[PDB]
Formats: sequence, C-alpha cells, structure tokens
Amino acid sequence: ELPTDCGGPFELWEPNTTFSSTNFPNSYPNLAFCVWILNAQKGKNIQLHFQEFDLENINDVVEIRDGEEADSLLLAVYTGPGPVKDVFSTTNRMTVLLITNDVLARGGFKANFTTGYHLGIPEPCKADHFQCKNGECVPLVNLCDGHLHCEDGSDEADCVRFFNGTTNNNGLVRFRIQSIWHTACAENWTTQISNDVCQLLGLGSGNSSKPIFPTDGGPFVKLNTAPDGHLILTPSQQCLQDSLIRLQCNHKSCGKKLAAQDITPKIVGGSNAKEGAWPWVVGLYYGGRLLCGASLVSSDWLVSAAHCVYGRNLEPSKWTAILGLHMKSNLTSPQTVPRLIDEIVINPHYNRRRKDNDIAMMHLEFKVNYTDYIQPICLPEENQVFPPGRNCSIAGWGTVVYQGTTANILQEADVPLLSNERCQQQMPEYNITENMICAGYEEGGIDSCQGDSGGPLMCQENNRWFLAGVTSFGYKCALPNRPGVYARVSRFTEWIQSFLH
Ligand SMILES: *[C@@H]1O[C@H](CO)[C@@H](O)[C@H](O)[C@H]1NC(C)=O
Ligand SMILES: *[C@@H]1O[C@H](CO)[C@@H](O)[C@H](O)[C@H]1NC(C)=O
Ligand SMILES: *[C@@H]1O[C@H](CO)[C@@H](O)[C@H](O)[C@H]1NC(C)=O
Ligand SMILES: *[C@@H]1O[C@H](CO)[C@@H](O)[C@H](O)[C@H]1NC(C)=O
Ligand SMILES: *[C@@H]1O[C@H](CO)[C@@H](O)[C@H](O)[C@H]1NC(C)=O
Ligand SMILES: *[C@@H]1O[C@H](CO)[C@@H](O)[C@H](O)[C@H]1NC(C)=O
Ligand SMILES: *[C@@H]1O[C@H](CO)[C@@H](O)[C@H](O)[C@H]1NC(C)=O
Ligand SMILES: *[C@@H]1O[C@H](CO)[C@@H](O)[C@H](O)[C@H]1NC(C)=O
Ligand SMILES: *[C@@H]1O[C@H](CO)[C@@H](O)[C@H](O)[C@H]1NC(C)=O
Repeated sequence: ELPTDCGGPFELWEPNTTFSSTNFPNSYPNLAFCVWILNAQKGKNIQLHFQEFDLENINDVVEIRDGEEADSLLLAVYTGPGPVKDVFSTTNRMTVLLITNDVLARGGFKANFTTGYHLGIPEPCKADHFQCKNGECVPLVNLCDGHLHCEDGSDEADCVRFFNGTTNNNGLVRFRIQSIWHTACAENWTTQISNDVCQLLGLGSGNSSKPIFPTDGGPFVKLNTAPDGHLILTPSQQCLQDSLIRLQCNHKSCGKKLAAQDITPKIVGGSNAKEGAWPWVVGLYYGGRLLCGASLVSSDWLVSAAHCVYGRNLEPSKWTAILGLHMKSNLTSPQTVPRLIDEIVINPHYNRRRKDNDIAMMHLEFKVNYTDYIQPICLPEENQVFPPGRNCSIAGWGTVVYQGTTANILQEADVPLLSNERCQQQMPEYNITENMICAGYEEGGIDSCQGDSGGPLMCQENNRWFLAGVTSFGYKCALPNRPGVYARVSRFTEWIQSFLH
C-alpha cells in the first residue's frame, strides 16, 4: 500500500537551488522513486554539493546522471550516512533519482547545486605545458622522459603507438619524445629490443619485422641496445639505405590454461571443476560472503557485474578478491590469494532500470603474480563476432534455490549461444539491447543462478579462452526456455583497455 509518488520537484531552475527530499529533517516515505532534473543554461555544467546526507544502507541509493536525452550516463551512486563528494557534471541537465526500498526509512538528503563554466574540472594552465588527467600540468620536457611526473602517469603513458598498422598487433614504431612524434630506423635493429618494444606497447614478444623503406619526412630516431635494459633513442637524423620498422608483436598472456586436465564429455549435467581448471575466475567476498564472481583481466584489475557492486562502491575496502578460488569452505590452500579492492568504477552507460551496460572495473590493492592456478582472462579483439550455437563454458557457485546452500566447489557447465532475435522471442518481459548476448539451453537443467553474477562467458577460439559475456540478470532458476543474458564484452573492450593501461 506504498506506491511510488509522482509529482515532485522535477524541473529546477537557477534561482531555485536549495532542494531536498520530502520532509528532509524527518523520515522519507519508502518505495519512493523521485527525480530532480537540474536544468541549466547551454554551456554550463552542474555542481551538486550535499549540505547534509544521511541515507539508508545499499538498499536505498541516490543515482546522479548526466543524460540530457534518452541515453542517460552515470555520474555517482551515493548511499549510507556521512558526507559525500560533490558531483561535477558536464552538460546543462542532471538527473537525481532516489531509489528506495519498502522498509527502514532513514532521514534523507539535501543539496544546493550551482551552474558554471567547466566547474569541477580545473582551469587549464599555460599552453607551454601538458595537462595530466587530474588537471595538473607539467612542462613539455617532463613528458615521455622515463620519469613519472603526473599523479596518474599521463606524462609517461601513450608515448609509443602503432602507425600504418593493418591490425591492432603490428604497424610502425612511432615514438614520442619532447612532445614530438617520429619513426625509427633499422640499421641496428635486433631481436633483443623487439620484445622490449612490444612490452612497452602492452603486447607479447616479437614475431618478425619487415623493414622496407622510409616514406615519411619525420625525424626518425636511431635505436640501440643497452646493458642496463634501457631502450636508448639516440637523437639524430642521419642514415643511409634506411627503412621503417614494420614490427609484428604477439599477444599477451591470453586464455591459455596451464593445468594438466583430461578429456571428459559432459554437456548435460556438468560436474565440479578440477583444481586449477579456471584460473581467471576470481571470487568477491563482501563481509565474509560471496556475492558475485569476477574475471581477471590484468595483474591488478577485475571485471565484475555492475548490479552487485551497485551501492557497494563507496567503501571498496569492504570487498575481498580471492584469486585461485577452488573451494568455498577451505581458503587455507596455497593456491588461494587474497587481495583488497581500492577502486570500483561502474560503467558510465549503466542503467539498473534497463539492466544495460552491466559491467564494472575493480582495481586490486597489490599486483598479483601469475601462477599455474592464476592466469588472466583474454579480452576479445576489436571487431570480433561470436556465432550462435557455439558451446561456451561458464563458471560459478550458483545455488539450487534462492535461500539455500550453495556448491562448495567451483561449478562449471557448457551452454550454447543464442541470437538476440530468438532470445527476445523467448524473453518477452525484459529488453534485449545491442550490448547483450544470450546463452543457455531452452530445455532447462543447465541454468545459472545467484552467486554466478559477473561470471565470464568463456568462448574458446584457437586454443584461447576469450571473454564473451558478463552475467547481468535472468529469470527464475531451473526453468526451461530461459537462457542467461550476459553483458556483451565485445562492445566494452576499448573501455576496459583504457583502464588497463
Ligand atoms: C521556483 O519554483 C516555484 C514553484 O516550484 C516557482 O513558482 C518559481 O517561479 C520558481 N523560481 C524562483 C522562485 O525563482
Ligand atoms: C551550498 O551551501 C551554502 C548555501 O547556503 C553555500 O555556502 C555553499 O557554497 C553551497 N555550495 C555549493 C553551491 O556548491
Ligand atoms: C601508410 O603511410 C602513408 C604515409 O606516407 C599513408 O599515405 C598511407 O595511407 C598509409 N597506409 C598505406 C596502406 O600505405
Ligand atoms: C650500427 O651499425 C653499424 C654497422 O656496422 C656499426 O658499425 C655501428 O657500431 C652500430 N651502432 C651505431 C651506434 O652506429
Ligand atoms: C609468429 O606468428 C606465427 C603465425 O604466422 C605463429 O604461428 C607463431 O607461433 C608466432 N610466434 C613465433 C615465435 O613464431
Ligand atoms: C584444506 O586444504 C588443506 C591443503 O590442501 C588440507 O590440508 C586440509 O585438510 C583442507 N581442509 C579440510 C577441512 O579438509
Ligand atoms: C612476485 O614477483 C616479484 C617480482 O620479483 C617477487 O619479488 C615476489 O616474490 C613474487 N611473489 C609474490 C608473492 O609477490
Ligand atoms: C555443442 O554440443 C552439441 C552436443 O552434441 C553438439 O552437437 C554441437 O555441435 C556443439 N556445438 C559446437 C559449436 O561445437
Ligand atoms: C525495448 O522496449 C522498447 C519500448 O521502449 C521496444 O520498442 C523494444 O522493441 C524493446 N526491445 C526489444 C528487444 O523488444
């Protein structure tokens, strides 16, 4: 008997600034979903400063968005008591959604925004410097010089990239020094430095190099070796019968298992996974309780579902990432590696009401070494399509019922892929967007459940296990004709690669 109230302060202009929920110094109504659209002038952002904030737990949240149109962004998801940071917008419209539960009504929030030109983002400094990602600017002599100057490392990042590359794993060797880009030569190019250059680019070893001729007027730089392991770029423009380096680099540690497994046919009735059969499956415990799994994509980064970390991102220290998790009742094994979380980044295009863009990055506390039972998952390459009917394996600790006991050992099962058209024909309730992929049997039996959220949809391709899905939502478990819908990682590859660097 508590319906969502409609008719609150939707449109808020410039003089009308000091807004708040209904009866702010009191208890707000439960099951309320209110929206405070913050209109502004064309060319001014929104700066919201919460004067007093004391909400309920993760059950009730305040979601701040910067939509301005049908496709809404995501700025912050605040919850819990205590002061919060001032959200800095980028457009003239900000949506403040108040998601509430049915019980435990807390006090409420109150804020006063302000419209200005590029608020939050600091003013750009003099043009003779290079601005980092945090707004601070450093002199041009301090970028790409082998010494970290930016707080995040923007001066020493993206100092070399592929040029004239037919694929994302080869091309030229254009370096950047003193804020100018230029190619290299092949007079003294060996194999001992090729793998080093490939590692600097964020790739594997060097396959081969095909120097032909120079075609650009850039001041190509000579490259030599060094006994201390430093790629020296001798500043000079003088070379006879030169040639641009067409360097070919291999991929990084991809989805290659290192355990000694056997062959066992199990399609219908998938049993437990052997110790070390899925090294890129990471567990996430929030206060001594597994909620949603994660996929190891780098040495310190994890990809998890955005619906379980929704509201639990304010305090990343409460999470605990268990790498090499095999049994839920025995963590004293030498293969289990515990780590903490220090940063949780939710996808900007996430939408809990549409279950779209369900993906989230989680930074680890300390970097973890790769072992025989811990290996990173392999991100799918750009412009890669997975055909339907492809039997891809999954992994997780799903429970047979909502409030029962889950499997102690890691469970795994193979499910075939489905097209979006047939999936929508099978699920007339939900909404299947162009960033989702459905997989599962229409006859039931092999179906995911709670506890497998964020689990990877591992599809093997040329002896390599890629990442073709992240668990987003699903209907009731143990029901036929209800395939699991996962977030299509192929559409979020660049968003993850922008953070892995
Ligand atoms: C603020 O809102 C009230 C009603 O919500 C409206 O009458 C008024 O014109 C708005 N602007 C002000 C007070 O500057
Ligand atoms: C909100 O609180 C008061 C307004 O009474 C003001 O001093 C403060 O600067 C405001 N913060 C903003 C507008 O971000
Ligand atoms: C290679 O680089 C040259 C620059 O001189 C450019 O004109 C050309 O389009 C690039 N690609 C190919 C395939 O030649
Ligand atoms: C480059 O290659 C030539 C070829 O003999 C060699 O004499 C020279 O020592 C190498 N290094 C430099 C810096 O020229
Ligand atoms: C290099 O590329 C080829 C494909 O042409 C591949 O077979 C090989 O494994 C790669 N690595 C090495 C070291 O040859
Ligand atoms: C947990 O694993 C260790 C090492 O594998 C083993 O010694 C211990 O007996 C296990 N715990 C239980 C309850 O079996
Ligand atoms: C991981 O690799 C580093 C690099 O040498 C090493 O110092 C460390 O002992 C290794 N093991 C762990 C648990 O960090
Ligand atoms: C999936 O498994 C079934 C079981 O017989 C098989 O017929 C089908 O070919 C498999 N799909 C792929 C892509 O291997
Ligand atoms: C999602 O909902 C819209 C209505 O806003 C509808 O037009 C669309 O067909 C739905 N998506 C699917 C896959 O049916």
